[PDB]
Amino acid sequence: ASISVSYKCGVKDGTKNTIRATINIKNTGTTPVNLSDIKVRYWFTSDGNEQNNFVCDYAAFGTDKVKGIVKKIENSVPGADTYCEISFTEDAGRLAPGGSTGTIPFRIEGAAEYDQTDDYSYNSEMSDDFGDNTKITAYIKDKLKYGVEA
Ligand SMILES: [Ca+2]
Repeated sequence: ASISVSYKCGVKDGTKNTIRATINIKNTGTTPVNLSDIKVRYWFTSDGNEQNNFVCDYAAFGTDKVKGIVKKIENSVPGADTYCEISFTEDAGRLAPGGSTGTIPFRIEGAAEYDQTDDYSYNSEMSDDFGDNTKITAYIKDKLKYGVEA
């Protein structure tokens, strides 16, 4: 069982209190994987924002099947004092070998203005197309399968 994630940095704007980005999850192995077994983590510094809410903009199987929770990290490291963990509900479906979700655009919103230039998972060089951003991590059943942590 293996997966990859590809990533495009959001438009930039506009609104300084919104992190926007789009990911695509691909099954690169030889067996089907249920979406409900997959987690994606986006690692960042919340910059004093105590509240950080996740919103899913669009997903092919429905935005009501994408869940996000944002958690503070106890032992913070450079580039991450907070991560957003994206997961799927049991009815999101499954990815056959070679299958991919296509674009899932999302946003993380705060009450104050983020500085995305000190966020580990941010890569401003991937604005114009999807790239392989290995500063975003992904898991199958809680085992790391893509990217490099923290
Ligand atoms: Ca930050």
